[PDB]
Amino acid sequence: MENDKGQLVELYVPRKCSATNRIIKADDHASVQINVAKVDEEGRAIPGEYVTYALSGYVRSRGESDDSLNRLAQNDGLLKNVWSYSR
Amino acid sequence: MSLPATFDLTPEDAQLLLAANTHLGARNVQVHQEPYVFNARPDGVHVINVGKTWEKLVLAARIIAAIPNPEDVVAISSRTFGQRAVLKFAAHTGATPIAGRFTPGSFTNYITRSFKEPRLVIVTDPRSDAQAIKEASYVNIPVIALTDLDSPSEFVDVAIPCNNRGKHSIGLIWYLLAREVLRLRGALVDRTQPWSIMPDLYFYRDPEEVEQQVAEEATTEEAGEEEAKEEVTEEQAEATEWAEENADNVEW
Amino acid sequence: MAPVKSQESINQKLALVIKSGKYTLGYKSTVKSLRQGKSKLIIIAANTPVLRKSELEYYAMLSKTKVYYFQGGNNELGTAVGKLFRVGVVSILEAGDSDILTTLA
Amino acid sequence: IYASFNDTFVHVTDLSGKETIARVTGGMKVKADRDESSPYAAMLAAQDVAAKCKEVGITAVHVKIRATGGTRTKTPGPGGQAALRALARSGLRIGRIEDVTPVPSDSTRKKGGRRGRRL
Amino acid sequence: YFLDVKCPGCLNITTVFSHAQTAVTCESCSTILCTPTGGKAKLSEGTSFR
Amino acid sequence: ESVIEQIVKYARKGLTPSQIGVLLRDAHGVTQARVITGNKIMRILKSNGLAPEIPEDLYYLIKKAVSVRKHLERNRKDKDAKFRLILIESRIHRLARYYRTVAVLPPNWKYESATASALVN
RNA sequence: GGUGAAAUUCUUGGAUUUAUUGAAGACUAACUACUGCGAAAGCAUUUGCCAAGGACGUUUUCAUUAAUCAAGAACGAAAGUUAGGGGAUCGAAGAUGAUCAGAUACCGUCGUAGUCUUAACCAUAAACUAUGCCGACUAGGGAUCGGGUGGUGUUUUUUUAAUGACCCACUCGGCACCUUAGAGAAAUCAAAGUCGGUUCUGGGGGGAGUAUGGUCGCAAGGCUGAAACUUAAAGGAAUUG
Repeated sequence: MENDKGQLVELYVPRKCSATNRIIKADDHASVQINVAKVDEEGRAIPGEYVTYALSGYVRSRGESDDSLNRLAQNDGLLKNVWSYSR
Repeated sequence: MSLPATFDLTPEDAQLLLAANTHLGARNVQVHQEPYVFNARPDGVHVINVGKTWEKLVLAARIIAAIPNPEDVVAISSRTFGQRAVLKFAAHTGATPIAGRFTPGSFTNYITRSFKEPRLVIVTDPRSDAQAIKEASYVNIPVIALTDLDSPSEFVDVAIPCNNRGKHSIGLIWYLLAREVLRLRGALVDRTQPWSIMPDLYFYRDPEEVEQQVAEEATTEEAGEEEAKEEVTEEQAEATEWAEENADNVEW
Repeated sequence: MAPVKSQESINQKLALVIKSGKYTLGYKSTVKSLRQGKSKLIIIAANTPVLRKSELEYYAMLSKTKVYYFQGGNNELGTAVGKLFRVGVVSILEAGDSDILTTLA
Repeated sequence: IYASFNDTFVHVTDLSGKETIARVTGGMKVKADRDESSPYAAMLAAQDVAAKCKEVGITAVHVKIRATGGTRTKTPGPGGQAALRALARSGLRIGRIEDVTPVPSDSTRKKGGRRGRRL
Repeated sequence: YFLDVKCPGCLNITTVFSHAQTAVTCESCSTILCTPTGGKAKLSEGTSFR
Repeated sequence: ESVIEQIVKYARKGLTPSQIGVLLRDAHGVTQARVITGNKIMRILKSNGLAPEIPEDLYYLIKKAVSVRKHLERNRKDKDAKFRLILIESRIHRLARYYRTVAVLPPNWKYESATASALVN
């Protein structure tokens, strides 16, 4: 409720922002492509697993896409209600 | 008429246009061949220069043309693309070949072979044939071959660089040797038929180009005779009784 | 991402400036020089108590000007000055140079 | 209403096989294993029991309550596993989906074959 | 190598080197020219070899 | 030859001591100064200039080693688990000895300083 | 529960299997690859902080500055050891069970120091690449990673424009395989080749990496290091049974 509130954070924009951070660090590795994953706190969860031919942009549309419907609605519930969120 | 682009005339040194078409370019390469290269392209190529081939062709030809005083030559091509044109080229010269699957031990058990040892041996693809060159080398016989990029030159003494497969290449390059042998004899006649491989009374595949008597030769070889055979499936039947009736009679 | 990372490079730039600098060393004379109004920069090397550190801040505030609070007792600033200076109170005056004041400003 | 709700689990050990016919709620409706009957060991390890234990399940499950649609969920391979699916069709249950989903993984570990017990 | 470069903004001619260590300031204005970078110092001037 | 080519490219003696001279007095950096300009001009300097008088240089090598040492010394004081890093401290301090044997032989004051100049500067 | 088969064990006082939630809790599956990096030992959650090191490219400095080294000194798995915290599965010893002639055995259950952490010792391993380390030359071939010289356009982005990957070469350093022929007993290697700089060190095998004395270590033991004597062999590789 309140336990879910903080944990699913703040808007759609901070789920996206964090997806951006990960790819750039993730180049640690080999150069080559593979795993990119976003996890989260009180549920939760892995919202999505992704594929790449990276750089900066590809992931922002790819975020936009993997954030499509099933994950979108959840983020929507975050922005809106599922129970209690963010401010 | 030929296809593009890529580029030196000159004149004529007879042959050019046919060789230019498909005949050159092949797969994987060696450094011992790499000076004798034109370049690399995309497309599953590696192009050997015609110009560089030209110099070689004369020198290998010189060796053959210079010897006509009794010499035997041995041709060999155990490989399927190569095979039948080597029978065709071999009957014309009267030199001994092995068109089929390579019998062994030819060169230092000389008894299976022709009476006297070959002064030289000509080979399509030395690498596939490599065993055959290896026996020859111990015998101390010159090994001459139409070797492509695919093989190290190290085992063969006079190398004619050019594509091992896709018979248009074997067909002209061998033709140009024969023509040159024919030159130092009498004047030049018009080109001998495109040759070539593939038997007919059957579906065919292999090449030849500019066209004529492919049909004539193939029918003539097939025409020739009832042989000790390995065959196909109609006279084999007729044979399995001939042997079963005999097997019973007891006959020794 | 970053600027360029760097801030410790002020020591290296401090160290050249000290080579033929006009500077003032120690609290009593840095204070005479500060009373003079002469100083452009003071670098305060140690975790001075509030009472001592704030008097300097007050003076800085009266002035224009900068004040670098290094504050670490390690006193690597002591490398420039002479190693002996375990605690460091420095005013910087005309070096015969001085892009340095501008750079940290 | 288009009937269906009954979650089915297939619980795997190489040694033996058991079903719990659980719910969404997590309560166990009924359970079934070998040793309700007479034979013990590999007479356990057999696929043949794995078939029977499921039927011993199902039959109660249906007729009395009468839940029909059921999600088949399996855990890693034992010998019993293939037989453990196959009767469920001929169960007169309509398997909604079949999910193998084994159990967990992922680092953890130690020498003691901790890992092996799970697929 | 030797490289003649011309400041696009300044319109002045300068002689800069290919693939330099440091930032290139124009003497025409103290605006950048070719940049240092993440390795392979490049440019943002045009012209040819001197 | 090598020196002559750059002589045609640059501009000329006297001017080249003055251009270089400024950057060095500001704060060391023999390599840096040298990448500025007008490289074609700077290119000549080893080829023609003896090499200038300068503070630092022989000292730089030692200075940097000590700079690095102190930072690592905290990491050796904290947690003991440091098995790889420790050798590095042993490599660097020691790379300073290794340079210190030949560098001592031409000048005076390198001998006194160089011994002392581990764990001070 | 467990295996060949079983039993020990667990078990009606309600287990186990099953659902969810917490604390603890060790490790990082999937990823991880003929793969990358550290002087080596080793090191793998992502992520942040301080700081090192080899790459290249520069031609800036010493302009050959260098290169190895007994003694000295540093690090040095694991397991032991010791103080103190934590202690889940695991798990010697050890406890019952089965085996079986015998099991203190493999096999199964149970179980403690240990595994782990911070503090401090040990100085050894099949510390291995069985190849000490530094340098010169001497064959190619497939691509792997890092960067650099790029050619070229495309994916890919955005449309001045430049790239993460890529089509397609070249160079530099490591890698390893595939694979040379003069050498290698050989099997093999491309150096273990062609003949280097330098150090340590070798002794026919068993007695023996042992005795005794020294040094070190809390101790375990490690370093250093053989004789009487005994034997006509030990050994390597390749073959044929």
